[PDB]
Amino acid sequence: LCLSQQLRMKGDYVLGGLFPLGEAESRTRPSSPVCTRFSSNGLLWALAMKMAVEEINNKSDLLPGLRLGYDLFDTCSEPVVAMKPSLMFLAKAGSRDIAAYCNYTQYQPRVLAVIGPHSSELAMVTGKFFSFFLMPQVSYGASMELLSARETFPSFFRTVPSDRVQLTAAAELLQEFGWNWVAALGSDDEYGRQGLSIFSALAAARGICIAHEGLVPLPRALGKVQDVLHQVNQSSVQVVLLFASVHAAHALFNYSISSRLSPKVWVASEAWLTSDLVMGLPGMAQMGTVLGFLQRGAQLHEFPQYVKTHLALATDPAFCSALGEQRCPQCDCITLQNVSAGLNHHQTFSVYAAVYSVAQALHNTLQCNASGCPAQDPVKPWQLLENMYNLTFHVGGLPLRFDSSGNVDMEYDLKLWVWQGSVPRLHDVGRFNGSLRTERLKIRWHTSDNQKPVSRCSRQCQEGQVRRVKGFHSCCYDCVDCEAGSYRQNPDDIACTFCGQDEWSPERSTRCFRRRSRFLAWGEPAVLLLLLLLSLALGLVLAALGLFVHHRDSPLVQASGGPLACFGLVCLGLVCLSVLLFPGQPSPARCLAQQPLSHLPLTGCLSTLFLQAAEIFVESELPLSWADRLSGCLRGPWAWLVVLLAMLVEVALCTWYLVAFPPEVVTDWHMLPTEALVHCRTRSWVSFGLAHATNATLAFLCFLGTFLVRSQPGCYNRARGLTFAMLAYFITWVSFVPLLANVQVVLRPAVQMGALLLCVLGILAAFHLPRCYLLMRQPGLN
Amino acid sequence: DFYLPGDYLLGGLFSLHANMCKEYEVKVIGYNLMQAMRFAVEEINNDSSLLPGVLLGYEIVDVCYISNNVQPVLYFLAHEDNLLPIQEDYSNYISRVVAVIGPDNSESVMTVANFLSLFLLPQITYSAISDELRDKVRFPALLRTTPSADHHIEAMVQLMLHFRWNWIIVLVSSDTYGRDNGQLLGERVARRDICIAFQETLPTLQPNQNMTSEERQRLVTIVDKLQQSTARVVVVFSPDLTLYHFFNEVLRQNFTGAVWIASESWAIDPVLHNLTELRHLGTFLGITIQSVPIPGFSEFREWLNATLSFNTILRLSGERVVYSVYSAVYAVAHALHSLLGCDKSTCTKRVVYPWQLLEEIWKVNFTLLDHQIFFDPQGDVALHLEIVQWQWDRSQNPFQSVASYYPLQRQLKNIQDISWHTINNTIPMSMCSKRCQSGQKKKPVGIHVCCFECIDCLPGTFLNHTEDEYECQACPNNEWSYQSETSCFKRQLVFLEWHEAPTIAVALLAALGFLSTLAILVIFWRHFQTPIVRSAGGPMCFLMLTLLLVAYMVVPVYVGPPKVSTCLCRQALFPLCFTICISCIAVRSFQIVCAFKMASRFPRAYSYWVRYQGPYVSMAFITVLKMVIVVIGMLATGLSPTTRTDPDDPKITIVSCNPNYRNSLLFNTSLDLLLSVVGFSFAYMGKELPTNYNEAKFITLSMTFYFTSSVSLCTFMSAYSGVLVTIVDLLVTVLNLLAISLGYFGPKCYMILFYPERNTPAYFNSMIQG
Repeated sequence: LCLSQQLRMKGDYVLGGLFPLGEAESRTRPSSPVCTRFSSNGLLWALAMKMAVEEINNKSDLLPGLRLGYDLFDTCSEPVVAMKPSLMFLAKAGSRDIAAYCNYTQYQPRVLAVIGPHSSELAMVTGKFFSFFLMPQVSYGASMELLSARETFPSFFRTVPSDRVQLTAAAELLQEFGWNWVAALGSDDEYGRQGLSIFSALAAARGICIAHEGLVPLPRALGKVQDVLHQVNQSSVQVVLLFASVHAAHALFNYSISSRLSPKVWVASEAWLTSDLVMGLPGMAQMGTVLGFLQRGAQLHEFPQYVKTHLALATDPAFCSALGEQRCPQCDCITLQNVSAGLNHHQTFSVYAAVYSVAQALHNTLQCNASGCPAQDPVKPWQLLENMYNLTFHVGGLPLRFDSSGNVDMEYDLKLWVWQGSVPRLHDVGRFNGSLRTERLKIRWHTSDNQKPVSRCSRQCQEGQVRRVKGFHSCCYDCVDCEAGSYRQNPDDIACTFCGQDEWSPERSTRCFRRRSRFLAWGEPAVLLLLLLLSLALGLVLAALGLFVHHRDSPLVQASGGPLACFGLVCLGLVCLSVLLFPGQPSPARCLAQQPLSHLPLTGCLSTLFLQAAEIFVESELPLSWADRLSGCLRGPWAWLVVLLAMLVEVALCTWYLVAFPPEVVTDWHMLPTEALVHCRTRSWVSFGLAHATNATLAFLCFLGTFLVRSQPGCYNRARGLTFAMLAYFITWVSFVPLLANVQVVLRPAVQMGALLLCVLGILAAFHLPRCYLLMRQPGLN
Repeated sequence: DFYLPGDYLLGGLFSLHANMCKEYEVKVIGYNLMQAMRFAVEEINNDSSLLPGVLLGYEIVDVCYISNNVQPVLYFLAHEDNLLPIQEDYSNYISRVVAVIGPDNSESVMTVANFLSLFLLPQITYSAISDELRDKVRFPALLRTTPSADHHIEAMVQLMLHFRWNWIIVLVSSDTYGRDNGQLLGERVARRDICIAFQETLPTLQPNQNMTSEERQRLVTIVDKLQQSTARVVVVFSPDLTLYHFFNEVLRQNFTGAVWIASESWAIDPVLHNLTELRHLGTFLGITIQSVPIPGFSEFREWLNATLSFNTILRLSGERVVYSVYSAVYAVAHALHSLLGCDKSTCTKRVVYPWQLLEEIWKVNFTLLDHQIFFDPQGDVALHLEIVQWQWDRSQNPFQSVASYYPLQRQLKNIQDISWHTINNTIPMSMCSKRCQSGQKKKPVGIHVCCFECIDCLPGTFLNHTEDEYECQACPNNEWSYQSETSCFKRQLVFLEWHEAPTIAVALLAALGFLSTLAILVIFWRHFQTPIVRSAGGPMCFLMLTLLLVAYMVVPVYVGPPKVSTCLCRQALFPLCFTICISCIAVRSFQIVCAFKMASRFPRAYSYWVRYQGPYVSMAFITVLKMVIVVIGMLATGLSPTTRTDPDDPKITIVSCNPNYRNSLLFNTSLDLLLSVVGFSFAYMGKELPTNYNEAKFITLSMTFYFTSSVSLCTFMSAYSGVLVTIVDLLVTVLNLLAISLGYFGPKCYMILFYPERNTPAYFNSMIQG
């Protein structure tokens, strides 16, 4: 081939070029490194520029009568080797030296413009050097925001969109779909750092702000990658933005597939949204959705046939002879397969456009009209800079205009990954000219029910909650409502102090309010009914008192005892009247004057019944000799002697228990929510049993001595009533034991009340009532 | 002043004006640095042992910050007449100068290096710090005489460790400086157990300009975020000429209380220092480079308008960077002396290509003002740093040393005393969560590790700080613990003891009962002829008395440690006797009424039917049920002793035989109650109408004694009395048996030994018919 000999053609105005034609596989001397390995992309782009220049020369409307030329070169993606040809371009015409002056306007450059490099790293280096001389430089691949500044790069233009537009579109998509809680990751190159720097401000200015901002280490021949993902998984975010080159994304996804990570919506850049490496990773289908933005642009349609024809021509021995009439000495031995890999690359057009732009500018500065145009002194490089701003130049029937910053405007398309088998496919669901336009019914998400994934925060906690601030830049809040055991004292100072001891407060309470003393009151529905029964209880007891003291001398009452019967009868009424001391507001006196003043009369009366029972036992069982002696003894003051003995025992027992464990008033708070309970407290059955000892013993001693006596033949017996009366006492006090321990606490004072009222009622219906009934009918009986 | 001819020349790039190059405000820093360079050159000329004969010159040029960077380099690289040949091998290019003392700003340094790399022309910088400048692949001919930024970050972190601070805020400017420094600080902090509350970007601005409302809103929001968090240590990475507006905004509010960790950029600046109202915001600590007094320099410097204005300030400060230029110049001089091979008093002139000087510069080693000047493989000289506190009173200097930093050791040292702003000169406190008390575990809250909550553990669990502090391990074995107890106090069990009074009370009640039966046993035996003994059915009565002695002989199995050997008897032996004891009384009641009632009411078959199948077999069937129900009970349950927890206090526990549960206790008190009631009904039927030998009376009596004990036990057990279940059951067990010992035979003992009214054979023969 003779390709390498077609990199310099003459003309009235010559362009310069810088492409990565070759690659190179410790500096001790000042020598330029040598690159040998062949890269086809640089050759393809150089041939694209050659096509553009030939096409311009052929036409007649553009630069009619003038012939363009070019001078291509190699950069090796290394500043050291890319600086030398740059130093060459700005040199005295027809000379090999460069002159140092105080300013421009004293130079005679041997080129008119430069089609800059494909790399931002070299773009930054060469732009500063060029800007001193005001030599216009048009780049076809450099996409970095830092190059838009006009204070450091006055004479820089690019025909590829900057990285700001893609991030703005991503932010608008995030906002429209409603995603406030996100996580941002970027590579460890200048790429990722600049991307994060732009996106942080763009998001913070729209309501989105990030949960974590991290960098993914580059695969420079693994441990840190573990840490990065742990933080992401620890924030509960369903959306992740990845702004990284291809290698970092490949490493990250390989690691993620190796282990298990829950699927998430990944928002990509153009680096790895169309890379076969990532698409071909096994297991990639188990990570979730993949969206992105891809630019729209025409593609040259005659480039393949052009390169075929020119390669065939170079094969011609005759042409090489005429051609003679090395920047890249390694591209002379290549074949069609060495370049067929990328004859559809989407950047030849860019180079094409670049060249056209420069040409048009010249056409405008020379003031050329249709076919011929004025003769003047040659145009200087720094003159073109005035016509390049706001320049509408047509390429491939697509109008294009430069801006103040030197960028061009292009649209975008929203690409989504769809799986059909194991081969991903790219589908379009959106558009972005200046405002996003999205379609929502053509998306297939990764959730079970095909529903939009959700990632949101809260920016205002509702009144009644404590807010914990979360976020990298401290935007969002986590709202928590403390339970029903504390207040919300202040909006800040995140803590819910516990309520006061007297205070009650529910959940979500600004303050805890006071409570109410709780005790069975006198007007409670239960108390009235127990008091209504008291009226009947007193009523019937007195009537028996109205009878016994009336027929005192009758033979029937005489057998009962007469005066002895009354003393028991009156005593019963007193204990009945001792039923009112319990309810109401406790008082120290009524607490200590409740038990001992209630059971004392009972033992004062159960002696009366016992005297009768023992009387029946003397005759029914004992021998005659003892029967006569006891009959003449118990009939006398012995009856009152026993009563005094029982009274002395009861008081002594009560005094012992009184000192042993005197009941006291206690206040219970936590038993019920909104009422502090004050009530008199006892000690197990120790006090109960001690006070119950006497009447328990005397009642039993009555039962055994009169349960067995035979019924009188054809006449009322004096043993039946006592036997039936005593079993009434036993069941009442036996029956209420399970109750008093298995009822509501507040009603505990209200059950002790019943036991006496039910106890007394049975006695009046067992031993005294039968005498009253016969006495009422005594006049009619005889 | 900017020119001096000599055999060898040197370059210089300082920024005299920074705010054509002569159109901005003056900067005296450039002037005194240039004067330092000139003084170094003249001093090296004066001496007669460093370079004999060989003179030195200089060629200085302004740079005007990042405005002018290309022209000076082209100027330096030119043979003469401003012509620079272009070729492919510069091994024989004699450039105008021999070395360049590079510029101050990092970006200009990088720009100049990217040009000078082709010719390998040594360049020493003196004020640019950035880790990116340590890459010798990109920059093969760049050296530095000050440490990099990681050392600054290390000093900051060691300061934050010496005093306990683990909750800080970070503010950064919008440029490469702030972004890089903040990222580096975050990476460092992530590995040292320190937290960052949040981060923010200050809007980029300049003094003497008008700002928009949006930027004021941004500053207001930033200051509010500052005055809402609990962190009180703020680290600022930004350059001067931007912080005036921020500090004015913070002063407008009432934000007081913070430690402001500055950086090299504004750690020493007079214009911001002069703001008097700034005094009352907290302590101001900065990181700077140690100063080295240079003998015989003020005479050269003093001997222009701006220099006199701040001459007092240039006396107090300004001696922190001149040593860098001094050392760089002397390093170049020593490298040149070594390369030429000169001696104490002899020299030999020779062409010197710049690329040769680099090899000798890389290996210089000498002492200057008691400091060793040698270059590390990354192109650095290790000079000590300082931490400087800002002092306001004008008596002493405005920047006071508080500590020293040694790059070759990565350690803070010689920490002096600092005047804080707290009430009683205490160390300002900065922490997220308070330390936990004893025994409490950690409940995480949030994403930061250093924030947490204190949770108290419940009884039965202990917290081993030697192990996971986020969860307390459950106390295993018999050990027990309660709230806030890392150590347990293993518990205790009890059983019916000896000294306990209730046990003694049961002992006396049982003993007198046992003695009564034995006295009856001799009495019912030696009187085998009287009808009373024969009226009891015969030897059958004796079988009944004996089985009662065993029962009371089974009182002591209830006292002692509980185990299977004794738990078996308590379940099988004790209740076996009871059912038969009542049954013999029940079948006895069958004799009293039925034997003559049905023999007179159903004589058709009853007379002969019961003649052969006496009452003995009927009792046996009742027994046969007793074994069947018993064996079923043992199979349904187990013989393993049961353990329980005492509600009175955890330290006590209870062990007892399996039937201790009332449900199991009632297992055998069902047929026994049935046998009791049927016997009671029959006895009452023949209460007094028959007078066989006055046996119905007693049977009803002893039956009543049994019933009251049974009903009393159940009712009381419906309430429970702590550790009393064992004693109450024993008291009932001894009581119910006593109902038999002194309620069935005791009275019959009386008749035999007191009244012969029944012993006479004639009398009993009379009552038998009746």
